[PDB]
Amino acid sequence: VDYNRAKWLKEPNPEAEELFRMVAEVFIYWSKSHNFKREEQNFVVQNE
Amino acid sequence: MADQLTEEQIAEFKEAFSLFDKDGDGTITTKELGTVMRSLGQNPTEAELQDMINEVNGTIDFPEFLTMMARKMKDTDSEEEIREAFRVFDKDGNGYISAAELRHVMTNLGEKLTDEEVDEMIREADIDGQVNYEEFVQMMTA
Repeated sequence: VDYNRAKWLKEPNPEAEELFRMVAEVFIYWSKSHNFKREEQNFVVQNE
Repeated sequence: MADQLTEEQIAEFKEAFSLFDKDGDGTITTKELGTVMRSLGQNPTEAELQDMINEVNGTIDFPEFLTMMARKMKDTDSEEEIREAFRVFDKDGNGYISAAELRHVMTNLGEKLTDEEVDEMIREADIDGQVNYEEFVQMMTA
């Protein structure tokens, strides 16, 4: 996205709209879930 | 000596002191001040003797002497104070206590004191939640 971002900005893309809609639910679930916080913390520290 | 000393060690202090005996004042002068604990078993250095003579007519008695081992009670207080903790908890021995284990170690037992834990984490907070039990205890066991 960081590489091709200007192109979608110049030409609006329904695929980009779908991706934004997609990550919207990802973000809202990320905010809502509480155990997921410490769970990701543990997963990250285990992976280093 | 506020009941923290045990009966057996108090008795062996007395038996060492009675090795010189003499009505509680004789043969126990500042010349034998080091000899009694040299015979008892740990060695007094210049710091130990100056701790003996810091507050000390000129000839000690048994109350003064065991009062001296009260301030010497301050010695050898490094491993046995955490020996109990290492036995009871920290089966893995990592010292990095897990999340639930740390809930449990501060599960208040009878006192039900408050604001002390949240104070400890507002004063210092580890990062990597993940609070260290070691760093957690040396702060009080300085």
